[PDB]
Amino acid sequence: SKAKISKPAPYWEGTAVIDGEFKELKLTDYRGKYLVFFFYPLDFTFVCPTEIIAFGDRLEEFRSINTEVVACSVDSQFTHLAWINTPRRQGGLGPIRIPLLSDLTHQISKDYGVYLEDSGHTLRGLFIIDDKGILRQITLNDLPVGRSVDETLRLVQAFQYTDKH
Amino acid sequence: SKAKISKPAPYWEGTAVIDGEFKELKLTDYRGKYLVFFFYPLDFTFVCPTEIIAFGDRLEEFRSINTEVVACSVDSQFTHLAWINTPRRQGGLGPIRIPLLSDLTHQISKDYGVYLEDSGHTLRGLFIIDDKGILRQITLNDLPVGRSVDETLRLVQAFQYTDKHGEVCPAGWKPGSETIIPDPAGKLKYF
Amino acid sequence: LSKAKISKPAPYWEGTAVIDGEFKELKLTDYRGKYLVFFFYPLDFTFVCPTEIIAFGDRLEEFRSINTEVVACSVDSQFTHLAWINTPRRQGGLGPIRIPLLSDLTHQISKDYGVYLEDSGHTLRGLFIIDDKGILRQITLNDLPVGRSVDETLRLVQAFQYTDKH
Amino acid sequence: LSKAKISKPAPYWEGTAVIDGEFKELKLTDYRGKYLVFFFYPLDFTFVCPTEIIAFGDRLEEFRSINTEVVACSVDSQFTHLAWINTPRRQGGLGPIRIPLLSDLTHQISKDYGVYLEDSGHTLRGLFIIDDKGILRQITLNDLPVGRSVDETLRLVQAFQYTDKH
Amino acid sequence: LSKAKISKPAPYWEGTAVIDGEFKELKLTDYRGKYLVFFFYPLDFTFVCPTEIIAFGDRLEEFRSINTEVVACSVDSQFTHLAWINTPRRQGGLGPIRIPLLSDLTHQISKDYGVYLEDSGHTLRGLFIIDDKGILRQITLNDLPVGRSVDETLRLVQAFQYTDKH
Amino acid sequence: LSKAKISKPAPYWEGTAVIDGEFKELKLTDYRGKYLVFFFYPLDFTFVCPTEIIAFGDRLEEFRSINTEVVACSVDSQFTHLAWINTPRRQGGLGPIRIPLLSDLTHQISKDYGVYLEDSGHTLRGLFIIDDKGILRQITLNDLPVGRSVDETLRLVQAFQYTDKHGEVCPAGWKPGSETIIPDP
Amino acid sequence: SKAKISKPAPYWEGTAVIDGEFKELKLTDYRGKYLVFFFYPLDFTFVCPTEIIAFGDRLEEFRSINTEVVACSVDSQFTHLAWINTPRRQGGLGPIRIPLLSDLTHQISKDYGVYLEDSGHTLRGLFIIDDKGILRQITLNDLPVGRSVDETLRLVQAFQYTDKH
Amino acid sequence: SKAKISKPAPYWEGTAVIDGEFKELKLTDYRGKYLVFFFYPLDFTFVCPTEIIAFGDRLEEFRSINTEVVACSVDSQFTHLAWINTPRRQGGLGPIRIPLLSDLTHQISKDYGVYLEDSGHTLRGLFIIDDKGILRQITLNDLPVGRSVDETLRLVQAFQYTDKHGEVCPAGWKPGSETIIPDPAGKLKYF
Amino acid sequence: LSKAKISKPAPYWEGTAVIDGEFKELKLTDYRGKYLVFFFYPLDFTFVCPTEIIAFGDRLEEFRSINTEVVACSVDSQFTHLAWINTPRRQGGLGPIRIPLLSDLTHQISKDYGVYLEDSGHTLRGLFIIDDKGILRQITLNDLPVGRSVDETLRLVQAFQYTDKH
Amino acid sequence: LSKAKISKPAPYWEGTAVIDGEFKELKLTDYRGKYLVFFFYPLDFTFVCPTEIIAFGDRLEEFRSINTEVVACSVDSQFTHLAWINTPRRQGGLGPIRIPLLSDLTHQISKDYGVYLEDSGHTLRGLFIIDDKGILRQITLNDLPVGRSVDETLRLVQAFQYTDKHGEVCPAGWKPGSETIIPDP
Repeated sequence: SKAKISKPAPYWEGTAVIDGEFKELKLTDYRGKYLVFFFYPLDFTFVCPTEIIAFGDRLEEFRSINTEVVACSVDSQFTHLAWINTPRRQGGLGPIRIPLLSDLTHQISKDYGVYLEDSGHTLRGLFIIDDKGILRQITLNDLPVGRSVDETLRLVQAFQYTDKH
Repeated sequence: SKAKISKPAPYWEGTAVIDGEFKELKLTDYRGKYLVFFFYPLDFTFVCPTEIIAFGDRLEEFRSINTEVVACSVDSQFTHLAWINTPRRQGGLGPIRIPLLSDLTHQISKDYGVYLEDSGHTLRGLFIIDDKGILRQITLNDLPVGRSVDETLRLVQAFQYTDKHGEVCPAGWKPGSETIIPDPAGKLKYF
Repeated sequence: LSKAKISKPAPYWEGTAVIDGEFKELKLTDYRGKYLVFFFYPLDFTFVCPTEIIAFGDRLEEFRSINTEVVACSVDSQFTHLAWINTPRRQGGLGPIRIPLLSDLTHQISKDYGVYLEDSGHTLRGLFIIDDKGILRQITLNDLPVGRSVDETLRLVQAFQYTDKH
Repeated sequence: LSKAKISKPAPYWEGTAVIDGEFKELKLTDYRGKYLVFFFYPLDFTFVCPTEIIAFGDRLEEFRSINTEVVACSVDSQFTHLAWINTPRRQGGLGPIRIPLLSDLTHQISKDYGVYLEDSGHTLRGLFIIDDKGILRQITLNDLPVGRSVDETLRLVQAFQYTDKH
Repeated sequence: LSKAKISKPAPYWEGTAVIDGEFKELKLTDYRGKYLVFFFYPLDFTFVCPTEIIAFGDRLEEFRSINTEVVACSVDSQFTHLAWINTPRRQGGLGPIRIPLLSDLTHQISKDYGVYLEDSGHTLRGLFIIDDKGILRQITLNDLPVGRSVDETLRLVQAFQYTDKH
Repeated sequence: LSKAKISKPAPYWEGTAVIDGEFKELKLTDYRGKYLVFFFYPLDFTFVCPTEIIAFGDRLEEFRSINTEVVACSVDSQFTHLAWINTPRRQGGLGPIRIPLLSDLTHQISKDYGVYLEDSGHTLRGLFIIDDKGILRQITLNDLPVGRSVDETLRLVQAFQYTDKHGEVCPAGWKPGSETIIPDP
Repeated sequence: SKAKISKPAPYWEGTAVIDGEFKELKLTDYRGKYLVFFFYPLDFTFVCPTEIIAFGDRLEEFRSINTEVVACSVDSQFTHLAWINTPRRQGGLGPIRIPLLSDLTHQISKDYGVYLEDSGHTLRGLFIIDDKGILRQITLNDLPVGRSVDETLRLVQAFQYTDKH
Repeated sequence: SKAKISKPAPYWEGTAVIDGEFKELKLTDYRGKYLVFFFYPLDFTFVCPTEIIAFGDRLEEFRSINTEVVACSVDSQFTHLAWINTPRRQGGLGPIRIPLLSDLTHQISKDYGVYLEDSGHTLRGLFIIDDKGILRQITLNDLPVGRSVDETLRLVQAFQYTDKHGEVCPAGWKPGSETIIPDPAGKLKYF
Repeated sequence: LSKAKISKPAPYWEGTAVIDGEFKELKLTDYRGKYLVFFFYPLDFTFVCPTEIIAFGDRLEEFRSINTEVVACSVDSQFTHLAWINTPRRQGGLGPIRIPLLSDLTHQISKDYGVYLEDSGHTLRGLFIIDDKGILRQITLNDLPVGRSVDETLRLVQAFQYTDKH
Repeated sequence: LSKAKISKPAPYWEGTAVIDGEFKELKLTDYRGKYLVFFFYPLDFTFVCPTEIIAFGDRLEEFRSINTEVVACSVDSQFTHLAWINTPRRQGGLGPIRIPLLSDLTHQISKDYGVYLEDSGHTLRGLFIIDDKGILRQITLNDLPVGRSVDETLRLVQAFQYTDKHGEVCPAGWKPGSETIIPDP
């Protein structure tokens, strides 16, 4: 893993589905803003949808504090798009306001230390990157357990508070 | 760093201050129970010990769910005891129910990947270890920002739940929330 | 590095496949005693219609009548495979299909067969004819834009079985 | 080790070929600007009739009409190649032939293309489709007993040229 | 390993020290032009350690009047050093002290002076006498149970200054 | 490297010493059961008076009365040691002496104790205190110009023996009869 | 090269054309007899035929002194057979009484130090192996120049003479 | 061993006895001419020096074709001179026209791959080197068996022929014999 | 490198020597129970070499009468040694001699005794005195232009036998 | 390894010697332009009389009359050398001596000349003859019990100087005036 707290967050780049289109997306696109960068195991599964939806549905609570959110898994951009176009009824994402980054090669997952060699996908990893691109926080969950939008919010606010004061 | 989620937590042992006394403490002493194992940077700094006290005050909430808590820093056991014997009034800890593990050699810190080579102490790292001694959760904070007892409680409850019923826990899940059946078909009963 | 060598035993593989809507464990050795056509395709859910997977599934009986099974594989998860199968052909989906779809999430199978694209994170179009003793007899590698011929695969299989016999 | 990788430049080769009864130097680069079907066969003067070399030579115009050349290669010397060509088809010879026969005496070409059999000292049946920019587009490797199809090679070439264009 | 060698420049150090109740950055080079008695002790809130530090502190003028300073050091943080100083001698604290207490939290300085105990995570009782030119002249290492002597130290400093001169 | 590490077994040595004017084989292990003050000095026969060897020799009974022996060592041969001892103190010689003079001709002992000066071919002034169990307790290294103190050496031996016996640790300057501390909070 | 005078001749084995048939042939098949073992560049060439024919046509002069002769090149056994079935008129060998060993893999040529890396075939190399399998003589010619049956005969006779006396 | 057919012959230099005198001799001294360079095992043995004498007696046959001859062994130049000064009657060489190169260091022998590590001298090795200093022919004999001047003459003539006319020489070829045109077509005019 | 070390067993040697006109195999161990003066000289048919060998040969009884033998050695073959012996002293030969002349054609012995000159292909003038127990006691190495002395050698042998005894 | 190789430059050395009772820095290069007899002996102050150092000292003028100097060396310190020289021959001492006694305290010189005995910490008896150009011409190594000969040393120096001058080589036993050989057939 290249991910070290208080060091620049490992650079990434790749294709994301953004508002239903394929776009190239870079970590550096987010300079000036805080970024919640998180990995989830696999599209068309179970815990991964709920926590992606929670974040998307509450996106304004981040954007209103100069914070953006990006989600990532090892699935392809085509699978991401198919998942978005799958209605929440059938366990899809439905439309989403958060970019879904594809880590097909696994390079990004490995740089961030969240790749599972034995499974071929990531664990539940979340990274808080500040506006200068420095990594400030790392949350790694074993697969069965989702993350909390409220705890994330609290942490972003705390770093912004201690940044200032 | 030997700490890997879903592998056995890196073994450790050392001197801890427990109820005012020096006691030898081992990771294996906690087999059978969940363990919240966390590091904080330094004794005796100018910031009020809000997090260690918060875990100390709410310790019964963890014990009611088969969970113990252990705190650790690179300070000596002697410094730990001195800090405890210092009134909260003056930045001390005052009495405390949670053992304070000493990591003078830095070995434990390095094994958990929380040691800061440039500073000579740890960042704020917390680890949730299950009753079979498997590591389930890693939270690493930059120095300025403290940890939440509630969030820690939520995570411990969620792991114990999914241990038991297998069903997986959605984002935000607290006790009493809807869970998911980990099946492409069974998942519909939730979505 | 690639372990696939003609007239040597085909590189062993195992993983999760989707067979008739369900997740099943599948191994190379499950096909001992039969010829196996083992082929890789890049990705589920792309905008190019699944002509070849369907062509094979539609003509599967021409294979089973000559003691030959067919298996398809990509780097997609078994969950994606299922979702694709459960998407109507109308919308680029696969629809029901009679061929197992094997998941190579870890990329280990793709690497062993030398079909993995390090730069792209999926495979090219590789097809392998494995005999009933588990020996690799044929290797066909296509650059992405160009599909494979069921008729050619049939001809090759029949040919190998003929020269096996006479 | 093999240097042949799809969507990379085909491994460079050079040597002596027999072209229309004569010895000529020949290089991969001589075919820049054209598609090239480059194929290996085991050995001259064996007791199995030269069905495939002849099939290609007989249908060579179907290739030249789509900007495609054909080259055949084995580990035999150019002298053996010539002697084979100068042997009547009646007696297993090749007879006159319109395809260059390239000699790979040093085995270096066979190794670079990953078709050499260390144990046997000749190659298997390998065929390679190289595009007009010298990029490798297709790899077909057959175990010895089974030949190649001119129709399939045509279909593949046309297909690559189509997707090049559209 | 230890960089501390008699008759060679003393291993450079720098770090945070508590000086008259405040955190100051302190370097070995701040002592050029003066003799320096630089000594390590194990841990704050321990037993011999206070008594040795108190003795050197209380008799500091006997050093300063021969152009000699004194610095003490342990692996304790500067926050622990300051808390110890603000502990009344009654309760085993240092009480106010005139000698800087250097912090070696990273262990780098202890290791450079060869006094660190890998097994225990703190130093033994090492004392070093460094001349005004920055040259190490004397090394004294005691096992933990036994304290050093101000009188012996004074005698040594005087002996060196005398032989320097005559 | 130097093998001398405090609270580890002192590096084994053996060699020929001059003892009461005779050549004797001497081993570090010969001193088990007693404390040993083992010290190096540079060279026999220089133009600086042998103040420190004589001082230890003259006061040997204070060491012996506390179960403690003394051995001196330099890189000189045993023949040079003997010649020096047979030279009258009047003429810089040692005169008779009660302390063994161990010869370290091969330089191995000096190297093992990390007192050897590679550029000079002799040792600096090093003194080592070894307990009854063969464990190194104390290392004193002096640059060449400055000698050692019998009183300080006596105090250290007494202190280590006191702490061996009572555990209680010895404060700065502690001498026999002074206040000690129970290593307990 | 493994070929050293007064050491056992490097072991070889391979397929030869013997009286128009393919046979497996081993160096050890010749124990009890002297062996003239020689390499020539390529079938369907120029100097190689004449010196093979000279040896074959004078084979009795070797067999009458307990000596056998084997020829070798990198050509395949199929090319050897085609060459034999090519009439001397057209530069073939015509029928031949000497085995033609195939060194398709080049292992034999390399063991004997006669392989030409740059050309893919051997130079003109001749080895005299005694009846105990010890190498006694080595003759290496650059490609333009044939060997002499008379000189070979003289050498075999000399070794047999000095063996005895 | 650095001797490879169709590569430049391994360079050498040393002291040779030439017409009773000690002379420094170099391989490069023979550029422009063919060189027959041969090794024999030892001076002064109980076997009559039939081969060195045979080359000495027939030396004019080589010089008439732009070819020199040099013999070499591991013996010193002093032993070489002594051997020459010994009457053929008594196993000596008696006077001789061919230089005798000394290889005391064994370097030259090792470079030509003729040195016998177990014996400390060479086997019987002969080397034919052309006028451009390229090695054309290597003949290695076990100790018991001598070399033929006629065969050496034949080989030198054949190389000079094929150098000149390119046409290749068939087995047994002596001057005046049929040669072959090195072409799949031109070869018929011979066969 | 040289294995010859004073007070250690002399490096074992063996080889062919000319002894009274005949070739005999000779080993260092053939001399156990006696002192051995073992010396090297450069080359047969040279200059100082004969004179030194002649002197030791002519005065051999002075060695044998103190239970000491003498062996000489050069890199010359045994055939050269014998031819040299059969050369009249007039013509610079040795003439008949009573000392074995060991041959070191392979250079192995010279190298073991550290007397070989890589540059020249022969030895310098090295002399070794070996006791009756096979222990090397003395080494004398001279540059080529200067010969050894029988008297000095005798004196040394006598000195060693005397100190051995008393 | 030993760096002493015949017909190669003698291994450079420098150090402190006692010369006419004074400490002087001495370098091998100080002897360029003259032959040098450089020899090692084991130890100062033993119970075997200094026969060979005295013999060389007593006969020094025979060396000096042929452009040849002599230096003796042991691993002893220069202070020990001085004490030994100041000890009367009566008492095993050296008494005054005309030959420099070079000190090899660090053992480097002894090691460079391959005369050092690792197990003993001193040298065997080695003698080296170095010409005016710094080239080593002769090596004589004796086991400890047996001393060296001034006459033999004189003969070797004379021989090397003769051959230097006339080329003609010197036969066995050659002394000044004896028959020599023109190195020509």
